[PDB]
Amino acid sequence: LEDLLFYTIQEKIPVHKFITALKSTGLRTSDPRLKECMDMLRLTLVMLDKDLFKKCVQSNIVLLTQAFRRKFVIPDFMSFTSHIDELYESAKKQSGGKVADYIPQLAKFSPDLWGVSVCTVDGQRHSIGDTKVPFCLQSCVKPLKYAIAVNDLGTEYVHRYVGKEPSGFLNEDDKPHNPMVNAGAIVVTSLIKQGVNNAEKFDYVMQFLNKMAGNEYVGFSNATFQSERESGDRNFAIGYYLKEKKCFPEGTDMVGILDFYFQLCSIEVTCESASVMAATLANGGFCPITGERVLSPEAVRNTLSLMHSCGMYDFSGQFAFHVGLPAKSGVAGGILLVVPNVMGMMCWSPPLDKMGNSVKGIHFCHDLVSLCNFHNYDNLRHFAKKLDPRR
Amino acid sequence: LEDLLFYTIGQEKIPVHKFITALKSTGLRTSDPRLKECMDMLRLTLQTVMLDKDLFKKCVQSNIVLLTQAFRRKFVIPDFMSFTSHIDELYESAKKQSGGKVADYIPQLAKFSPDLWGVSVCTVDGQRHSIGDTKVPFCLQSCVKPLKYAIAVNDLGTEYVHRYVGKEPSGFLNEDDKPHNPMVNAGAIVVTSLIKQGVNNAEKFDYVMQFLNKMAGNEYVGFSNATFQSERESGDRNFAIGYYLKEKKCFPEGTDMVGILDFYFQLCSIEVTCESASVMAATLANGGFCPITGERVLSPEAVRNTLSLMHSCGMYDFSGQFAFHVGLPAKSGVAGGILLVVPNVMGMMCWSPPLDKMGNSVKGIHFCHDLVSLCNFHNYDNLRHFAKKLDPRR
Amino acid sequence: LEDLLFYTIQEKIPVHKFITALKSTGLRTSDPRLKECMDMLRLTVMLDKDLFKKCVQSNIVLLTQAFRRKFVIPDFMSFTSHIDELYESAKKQSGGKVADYIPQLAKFSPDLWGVSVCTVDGQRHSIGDTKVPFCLQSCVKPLKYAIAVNDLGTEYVHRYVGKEPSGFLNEDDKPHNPMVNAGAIVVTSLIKQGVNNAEKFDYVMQFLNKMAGNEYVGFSNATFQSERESGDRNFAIGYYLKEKKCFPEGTDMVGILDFYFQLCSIEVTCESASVMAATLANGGFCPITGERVLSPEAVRNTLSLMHSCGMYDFSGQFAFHVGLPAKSGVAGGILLVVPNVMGMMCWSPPLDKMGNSVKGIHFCHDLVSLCNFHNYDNLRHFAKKLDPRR
Amino acid sequence: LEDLLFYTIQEKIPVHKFITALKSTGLRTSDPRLKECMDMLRLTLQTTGVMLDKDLFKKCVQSNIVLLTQAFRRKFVIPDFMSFTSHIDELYESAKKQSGGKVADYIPQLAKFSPDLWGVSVCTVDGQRHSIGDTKVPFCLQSCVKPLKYAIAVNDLGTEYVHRYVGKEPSGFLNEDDKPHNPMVNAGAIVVTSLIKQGVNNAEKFDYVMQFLNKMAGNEYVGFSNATFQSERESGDRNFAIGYYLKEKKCFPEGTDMVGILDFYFQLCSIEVTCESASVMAATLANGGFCPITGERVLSPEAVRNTLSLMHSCGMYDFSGQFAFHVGLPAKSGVAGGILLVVPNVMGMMCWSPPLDKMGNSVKGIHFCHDLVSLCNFHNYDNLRHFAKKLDPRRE
Ligand SMILES: N[C@@H](CCC(=O)O)C(=O)O
Ligand SMILES: N[C@@H](CCC(=O)O)C(=O)O
Ligand SMILES: N[C@@H](CCC(=O)O)C(=O)O
Ligand SMILES: N[C@@H](CCC(=O)O)C(=O)O
Repeated sequence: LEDLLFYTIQEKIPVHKFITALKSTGLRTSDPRLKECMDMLRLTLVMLDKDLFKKCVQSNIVLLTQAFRRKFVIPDFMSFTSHIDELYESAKKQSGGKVADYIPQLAKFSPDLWGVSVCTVDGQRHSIGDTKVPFCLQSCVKPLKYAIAVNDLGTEYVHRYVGKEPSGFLNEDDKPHNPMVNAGAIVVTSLIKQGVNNAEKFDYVMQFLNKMAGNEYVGFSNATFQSERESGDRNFAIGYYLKEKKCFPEGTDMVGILDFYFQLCSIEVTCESASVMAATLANGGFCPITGERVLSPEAVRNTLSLMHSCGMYDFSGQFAFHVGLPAKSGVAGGILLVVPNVMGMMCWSPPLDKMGNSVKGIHFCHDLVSLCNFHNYDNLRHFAKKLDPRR
Repeated sequence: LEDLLFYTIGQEKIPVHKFITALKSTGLRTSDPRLKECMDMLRLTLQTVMLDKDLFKKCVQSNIVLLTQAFRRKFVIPDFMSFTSHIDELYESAKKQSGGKVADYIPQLAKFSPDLWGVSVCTVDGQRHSIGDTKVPFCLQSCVKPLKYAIAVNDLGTEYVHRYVGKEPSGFLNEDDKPHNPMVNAGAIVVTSLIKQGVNNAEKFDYVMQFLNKMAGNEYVGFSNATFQSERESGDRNFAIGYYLKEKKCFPEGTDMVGILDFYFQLCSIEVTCESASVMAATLANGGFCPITGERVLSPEAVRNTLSLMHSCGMYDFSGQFAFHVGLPAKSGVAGGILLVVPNVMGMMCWSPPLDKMGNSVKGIHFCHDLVSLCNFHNYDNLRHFAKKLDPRR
Repeated sequence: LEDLLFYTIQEKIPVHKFITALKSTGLRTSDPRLKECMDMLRLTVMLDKDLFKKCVQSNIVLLTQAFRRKFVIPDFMSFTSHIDELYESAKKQSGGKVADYIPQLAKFSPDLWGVSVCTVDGQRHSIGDTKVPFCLQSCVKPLKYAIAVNDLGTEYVHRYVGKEPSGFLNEDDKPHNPMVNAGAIVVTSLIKQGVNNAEKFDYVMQFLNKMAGNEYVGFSNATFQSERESGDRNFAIGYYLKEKKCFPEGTDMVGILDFYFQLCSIEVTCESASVMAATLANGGFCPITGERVLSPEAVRNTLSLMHSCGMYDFSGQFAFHVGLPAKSGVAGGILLVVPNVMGMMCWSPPLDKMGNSVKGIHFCHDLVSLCNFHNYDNLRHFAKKLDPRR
Repeated sequence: LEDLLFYTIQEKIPVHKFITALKSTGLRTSDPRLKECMDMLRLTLQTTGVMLDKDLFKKCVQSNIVLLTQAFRRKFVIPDFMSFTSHIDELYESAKKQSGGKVADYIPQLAKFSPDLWGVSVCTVDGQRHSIGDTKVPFCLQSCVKPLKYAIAVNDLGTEYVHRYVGKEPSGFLNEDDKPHNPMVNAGAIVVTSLIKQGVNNAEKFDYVMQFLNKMAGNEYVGFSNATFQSERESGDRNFAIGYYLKEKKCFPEGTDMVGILDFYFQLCSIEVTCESASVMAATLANGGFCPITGERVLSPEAVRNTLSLMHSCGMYDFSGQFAFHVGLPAKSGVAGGILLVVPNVMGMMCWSPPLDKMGNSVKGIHFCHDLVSLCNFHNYDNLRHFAKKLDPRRE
């Protein structure tokens, strides 16, 4: 079996030929799942006989077979990624929109910063633009923490304190409308890891985002967090209103919960790391790169459902109709995009349109679904003129 | 090729019923339009009970492609009898919910027994199953809303249609002075004004009728005049809407509102059965292609938009919860029918008269929750990791 | 006493001297209450103590009350001069757009402006074009509400309609108030439920006749036809009310809408309409005929709702600033009531953005700005305002 | 002149007889306007008899003759006070039999008041006084202070400025113009609070308002409950939410400390009055800014006009529209169970019972107000010339 891949790649094969063929499939040599194989190549170090090849490739053979036999959701990645660069370049030319000035940290970012990162459910990676520049999740974290809550607590409990539908502060039942709005996000924040101090709660959530991202970059911006606390009049009013209406679980410290809320909003990521988080959501709770199970299918289901209707702010309904993909946006200019069973994505540009969404990101998401059939209600069998990367 | 099949069915001669029996186990019905030539030749040959390589080849030759897929288990649900058995359990479970109230606002709806319950399944490959009362005619009512909206977009395209109507749910008119969506009476009335403009109601009606006939694979589609007359007597609500829409200039130029309402009431009065309606849903799940006729009815654009709205707006006020828990595009009506669509897989019609507080069929809502609970068909369920759920696609 | 009045005026009084003095009191010789006196005068230039008392004796109470300065506004000539100033100041506002939704309304000249005043004591003043007939439109809403309450009582009337502002149906599933189309449509269904539509219309007409002291009241079939031709909003409301069962059982909703349109199509003039207002200000008693048209209950409720609901969307602001119960209509008329003092009809065609007459509103502000007539103004300490009652 | 009066009330007048006649007018011997006359009677009584003669009466009533003349000449707004007084008692006794309602428990201070407490105080525009029930028991103004502090703002700042930050009409937190609907809602009151006495500390603001309330009450009891204030600022989640929202929407004037304003707000709610003291405040409103008993001008006619217009529509909470339609009087209520009632040009009142109904208004107060208008024509839109079964205390 290790020998087949060998012939598939002629008495002896050079390393760079095996590596290039590997990178071709969309995989990265730094992939955690390939670690054992890459450790061996380190020791071996130029030409590989049947024996040496089999020696290094053993542990990781199953994953390597899938890549080379093109079993991945997108068999031809190189062509698909070329399309991604087109859409990226196409969106790059939209200079409209406004960068958030409400805090110095948001205003400091250049409007020209633009990047897109793709991570499939099989771990295939592609990046273009500025994908390595750290930025705060802001509202993009709302789906993530909601997932954590539903994962730990469960659906029945979590929705006792919050609503499952769009709006149009509280609903008929005196619950916030959903987890994707500040009022609802705040309540969700109070549900996580009850009984411990903010430090531990924050360590717990942080560990969780690390799992979703396959231990890729996750960080915290204290500068943003501090300015978030000073300008938080809007959220304080909500916090007091929730407290008054008894929306919080018993024993809750409201003023403290708000600071945790601001902390979570100040969490830093990159297009690349975030795309892995979205891929976990598209992969049913399993981190595509690490293969580990981060979230229960129940949590991922609920989150994608609410990201669908509630994710884009006031542009949600429009977005659900035209784009048909679950997504979440934040004032940093990030858009966390998920294509179920296919991939996950993070688009980042600071300038936002009048509705609070990234101009480029929105332009990119539209073109994406126009090009391929990722639309939730697109038909796999008959898509018309659309392109299916899965074939 | 045809010979390959013949071998799959041991001895030199095949009993004619053996082939038919094995055929049926696929969920396919011998009356299937795509099977006519095979079945015609089969009874003609049977006129002059055994088959041979060259005989079975003579009968199956014309339809060979479909037969192969059926016997090779290439259909979306490869094991139909298993999936079928589950459907019955779900049906049998929902049958035990006797709650709900049959709609009395007109004599026609009130006449129906609370105990009438049935479900029909038509997959994207034309696989068929029914249990309960699937042969009883009933009006679509609001179930027609998505169907006539699909027809509008198909002919007029998206830009034009939604110029007069909204694409989202509602907490009469939205901020743009348009009905919130096609799934509400106001929106449905405007959609009705868009179809087949410039002609009389009789022509418009026939235009939609043939259209529904295609979606149903020429299965039963009918009209209840008794319901139509009652509908137009009791229509104060919809008449109020018509004048408001007229006042707010929500109709295409040269529109007769009173005439549109009449067309509207007729479209609600169009009647079907669980079985024929199941094919309708399947066509929506098939991307616009009628599963049993293999014929193109609606454009992928029209079908997509229709499913998008059935997701959010289809369930009345229970839409938000239905979308969250069930996660399937569906439409409900006062007759107690629920038009259900599982994309890429199948479509159904669940019909019971008794309605809940929301106006949705009690047994239908129950059945849908169980279906998605049992199976991974939920919109955001994962095709790779579904946990405890079942995947009938294997 | 008729002797008394005589010396108040030589051994001989010429009629013109008596006639001039009387007009000065704000009264008209055409006044229905002075009919007997005026009959005698024509039945007879100069006259003595005996001939005077002969003509005057029958009206002596009103005449003595007038000449003794007992009328609500003792000095009318001054007050009249102020009304003219306000009229002239408002005359300079040409902004506003005449209502075009029907031909009849669009025909009216933007420059048509008039003000009529009728006190509770029958004093009359008019300036501008006060003799020109125009449709009451929404100005009739309080009038037909007063009629309803009068006949049916407050308890019955308010099962079908709300008592307060809005900001179609309230929580109770009733129209918010009588001053909005939805409510006026329901109110219209309450009146004379037994008879046919022709008799109903006659009944209201006669009622409006008493209210106007038998002054001009008329009907425009032109407006009525145009009105019913475009009813879509009002038909929309009608069907919604019918569906919500907001009408009294046995009602023909569609027939009612006809009646509704007819009522909006009734014609008045600034002068005749000002009397209608004066009746509302006088507690249901027509100032000039001394007759009792409306119950004090109907008048109280009517003035209450005109206060909050009368001005369309400008009602709240009008109540806060002007502080007078009033009703406005699409024809550009404003039915103004100053309780215990007088009543008025301000008419100019051009509407403002809120649907109220531009000049009319301008006039109402200056009036309350100049005088203490504001609802919550204090009679004792009003500061720099004028009190015409003194 | 003083002689005329002397006769109209033998060759000599017993002092108690003059005192008994004066009290009949509804006036009080404690009337600040009567002090000179009253000091004289006491002094004179020392230097002599118990009996008074022409020359002597001339000595005592000389200074106050004007007011005394109008009292004995039946020229007060209500000529027969004792008949009217007799009626007020009947209404009080009728309303007293309504045992429904729940006393506000949201803080300890309100719950401590017994449900049985019921009282009504009347002060006419001429200073005529009547009280029945418990009118001497102190209680916090609460929302009853809303129109008062708003009047102070309009008096100092005028209408145009004050209403930039607040709406002039009912609701149905912010209106279409992004302002609080009116001064009578917590959101509006909090904004009105920010307008008063800017540039100075809370202790100064509080004193400035306090002395203003003293004028309106004719220097009768005005007090502060710290027990209630502390409880108020612990329970203020609702108002803190509003404050932050107001702060976010830029509703406050420049350089405004919101948390400091909320504290000032709670203090104003905690100010204590009695039915008798408060009734005088209401009468000052009915008198057009003049305190009936002191004859002093507290507020501008403009300030009072606006306040009454808003009390009319916005004063009763959600019962405002119904109240305005039936009762037809400007009024304000508070969680303490007090109702500040004003009859323009006639009198002013304070009705107090702790138990509140579903709408937050005291059952007894509301019941009383209804009977009050049923009996007499005080309705804003009642006619002075024509009323049906109603009686007119202003008529002889
Ligand atoms: N930290 C901000 C982010 C707002 C947003 O991204 O929409 C908040 O929670 O209000
Ligand atoms: N024809 C009925 C259908 C109602 C419904 O199914 O919701 C109507 O327009 O009211
Ligand atoms: N006849 C018009 C009158 C509108 C108005 O006067 O404001 C209607 O009923 O709508
Ligand atoms: N002082 C409390 C209650 C006022 C009241 O409603 O009486 C507040 O401002 O919320």
